[PDB]
Amino acid sequence: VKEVTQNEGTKTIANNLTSTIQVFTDSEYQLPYVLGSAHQGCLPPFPADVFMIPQYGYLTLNNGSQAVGRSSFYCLEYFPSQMLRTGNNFQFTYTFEDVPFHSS
Amino acid sequence: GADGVGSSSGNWHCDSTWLGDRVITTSTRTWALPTYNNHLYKQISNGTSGGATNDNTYFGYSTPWGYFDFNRFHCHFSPRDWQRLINNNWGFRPKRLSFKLFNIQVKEVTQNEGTKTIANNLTSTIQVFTDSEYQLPYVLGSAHQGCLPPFPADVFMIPQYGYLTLNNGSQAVGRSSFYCLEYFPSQMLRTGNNFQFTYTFEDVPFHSSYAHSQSLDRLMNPLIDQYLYYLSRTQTTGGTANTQTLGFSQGGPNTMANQAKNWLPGPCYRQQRVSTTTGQNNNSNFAWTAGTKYHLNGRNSLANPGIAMATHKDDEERFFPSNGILIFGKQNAARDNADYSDVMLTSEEEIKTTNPVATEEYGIVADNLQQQNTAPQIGTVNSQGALPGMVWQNRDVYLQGPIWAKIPHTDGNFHPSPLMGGFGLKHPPPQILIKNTPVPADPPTTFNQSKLNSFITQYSTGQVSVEIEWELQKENSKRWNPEIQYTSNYYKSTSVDFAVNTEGVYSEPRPIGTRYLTRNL
Amino acid sequence: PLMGGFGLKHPPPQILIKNTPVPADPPTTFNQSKLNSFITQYSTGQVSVEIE
Repeated sequence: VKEVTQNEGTKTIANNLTSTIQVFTDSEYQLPYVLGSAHQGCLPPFPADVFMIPQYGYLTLNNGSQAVGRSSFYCLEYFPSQMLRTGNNFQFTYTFEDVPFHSS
Repeated sequence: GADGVGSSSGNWHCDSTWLGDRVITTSTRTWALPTYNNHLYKQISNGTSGGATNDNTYFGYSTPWGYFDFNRFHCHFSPRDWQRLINNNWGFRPKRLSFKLFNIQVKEVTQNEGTKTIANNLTSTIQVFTDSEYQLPYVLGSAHQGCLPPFPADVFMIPQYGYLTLNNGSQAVGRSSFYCLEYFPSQMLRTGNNFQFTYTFEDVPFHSSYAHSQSLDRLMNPLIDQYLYYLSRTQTTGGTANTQTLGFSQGGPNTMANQAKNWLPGPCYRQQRVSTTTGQNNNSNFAWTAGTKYHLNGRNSLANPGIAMATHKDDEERFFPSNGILIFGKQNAARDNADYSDVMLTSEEEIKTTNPVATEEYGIVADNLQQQNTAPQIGTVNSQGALPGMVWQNRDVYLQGPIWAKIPHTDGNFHPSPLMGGFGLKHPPPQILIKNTPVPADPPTTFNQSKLNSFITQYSTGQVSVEIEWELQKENSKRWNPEIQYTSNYYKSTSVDFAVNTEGVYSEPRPIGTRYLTRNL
Repeated sequence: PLMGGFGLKHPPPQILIKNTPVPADPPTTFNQSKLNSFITQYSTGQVSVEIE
């Protein structure tokens, strides 16, 4: 985790050892599921590339540019998540449900 | 297991769990604690020497410390959760809470000419303690700003701790007490440490959330007459000259105002009435003069709100008592002289059944002693204390309102329920104090007795978690027709209610009372 | 799915990540408004995914 500052024209980047990041997975599917629309930003095909993580956003019911009564709002800080500093790691496992073979 | 600068102290938790009669609400926020008063205690005072009137004089101290205040409901409940609660349940009370403080960073900032720069200080500490013996002035429960934000994505600033003591004018008397907060055992934490404690509420009556489907005077059977009598006639009728005589009647369906009744409405201490329509109000400034005040120690104090009363009677909604209600501000409301459209008026109208209207008299009594010579006279009761056989309802709690208050420690009290609403507690949740440990700048090379006034500009941030277990009282009712519920508006809108706007500002459209479901008296 | 793939009732859970905000120097006098000033910050690391 690094912190960059701007002083006049100079740019400088230095480690921040005490900062954290927050990570969680929705295993109960309680959020709008935004994968599967073929958006850009997946992992690169070629392992030597460094990539940028995309921003999360979602859409809800609308009438014109306005919103209706059923429109829902989700606050992502409202889920239990794990906080990691530079000495921590995160992992989980998953098991697919039975699915028919893709016929090739 | 093993703590250090590389490991994280604790994990984020915001969740609500509904099991049976329990609901467990946990929350987490990010805070930032500045250095106050340059690490100094200070005597603060105000007196009539200036323009201040004798009523606003005070004497007290302002500490460098700072404290956590979670006392408001919306800290612990999302609006959706608040809706599950008030729609399905009669009452609730807290059981036990937990508190955690972790992931502490301490940073030091320096000024060199025009440049500002901020860098971690790994070795600095903070000091934390709780007063569990209640040996400090308990400053929570006055509804001060600075609680946790309603919306979890907000970072908030911890308020400064200070207290007031006995005064005469701007001066202090002999009984005035001074407390040094460094004089308590506290825990000192560096960036690899965390802090926690638990607490268990004492038995407290459920907060009643419901409206009465009946009214106090209508408990009678409409079909049947009473066997008791009342005095219905003092004089003959139909004659050209009528003479005094006595006659009696039984209360019945036709006249229900005359029937005997077992119970009386709650106490009444009158408020002045104000109309939301400006034109109807008198033209003058009566706010402070015509207000309803109580006089204590030669010092007039406005009574805000006062004891619980119905805001208005039927179709009076445009009227509200002067100071007798809670008034919450809308987002981005001005601090002073805010317009009517910038504030939100709560309404106690639900309790009309049990309690008298705030702006009207309690009743009528006999002033004089009648005779054949002299006519009887009547008089009005503006203020009425407690009488045997009174029943009343407390004031409603709101999603923005305070949860509890500390019952003062005194010889005696009467129904000790805080007027602002909440749970009165002999032993409230202990208040938590926190401070940056001062780090001196370079001392001189030659010894000097005077204390060191130079310090390193410094502040700290971190996480805080609070978890409260609530007990519920299930709603068991045979009512046939549908209840009134709280519901969001179905019609379209520019922006969603209880959600961020284009600019990212979170806002609350209206206050939300707790009384929807109904019961019989 | 029309784009091709495996339809799933319970797909792999989606994973969310964020930098924890670190405030800049707060004022010395208390103010209720939320803190809008932060330290410009970003994080990097490694990620591994393994499918059987």
